[PDB]
Amino acid sequence: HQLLRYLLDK
Amino acid sequence: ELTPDQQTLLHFIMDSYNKQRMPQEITNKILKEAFSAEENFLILTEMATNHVQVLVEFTKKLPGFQTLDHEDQIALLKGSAVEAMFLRSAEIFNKKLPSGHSDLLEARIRNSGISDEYITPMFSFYKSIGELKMTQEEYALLTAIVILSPDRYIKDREAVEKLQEPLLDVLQKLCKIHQPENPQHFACLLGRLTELRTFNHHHAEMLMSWRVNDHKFTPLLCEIWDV
Ligand SMILES: O=C(O)c1ccc2nc(-c3ccc(Cl)cc3)n([C@H](C(=O)NC3CCCCC3)C3CCCCC3)c2c1
Ligand SMILES: O=C(O)c1ccc2nc(-c3ccc(Cl)cc3)n([C@H](C(=O)NC3CCCCC3)C3CCCCC3)c2c1
Repeated sequence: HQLLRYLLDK
Repeated sequence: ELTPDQQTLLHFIMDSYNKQRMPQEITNKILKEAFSAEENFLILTEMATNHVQVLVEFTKKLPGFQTLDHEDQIALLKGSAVEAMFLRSAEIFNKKLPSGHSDLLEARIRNSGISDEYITPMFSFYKSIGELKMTQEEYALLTAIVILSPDRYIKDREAVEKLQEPLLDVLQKLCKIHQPENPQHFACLLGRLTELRTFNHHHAEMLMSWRVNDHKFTPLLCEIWDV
């Protein structure tokens, strides 16, 4: 969700 | 005897793998924290949370991963989280520590709210991993392959199973250069990947245990482990 996509993108 | 597109690929995989540090602040707890199921569960959480932050960094520095689908990009990561952690745990666990530091570690692993019916297969896996005497390059490659696994709900598969391919081919060549005596090495390495996969069921079982018994996980871990 929120945290994973975040870590992936930035 | 590695090709140039093989040495560059290897060097790449090795560059990202060697970035995976673990803050001395978290690890120092193993030698300084109090011995209780809570403090040991606390260590596991902080460590496995840093591991996911670093695994994502290792995953995107992978050759071609970024040239994938944002749902396949996150499909893989969400899926490899458990396997990659236990693989890293097997690597660390199998390092030569000083006097009774390994006993200290094993004591913590035990008293961390996990029922032995999982602990037994865990150590069973660790020794088997320890027996293969794996090099740094083999752990890194194995980790890249476990991530680049076109299996278990990504849509594409063919593209996933196109980046993973030269990886395995490099893992093969490596098995001959360093362990030419044992030509079953490559088959045995892939063998531990099978035993690794079985950890998702056990991990689910342990999760619920900490869950029903009031042990809390970080929001990042809740996303990765599904809580
Ligand atoms: O960076 C990592 O990838 C890493 C990840 C997980 C670790 N778990 C322990 C550990 C396991 C059992 C005990 Cl008993 C204590 C720690 N260490 C050790 C460590 O960093 N100790 C510090 C060394 C620096 C001062 C603070 C402790 C190393 C250390 C080098 C050998 C391999 C394990 C870890 C290092
Ligand atoms: O530090 C070591 O040398 C080490 C070695 C083997 C390990 N096997 C487990 C384990 C047991 C159960 C589960 Cl479910 C998962 C792993 N852990 C845990 C951990 O945090 N691993 C890091 C995870 C991220 C990568 C680095 C190791 C906890 C276990 C409780 C006490 C503290 C260590 C281990 C830590």
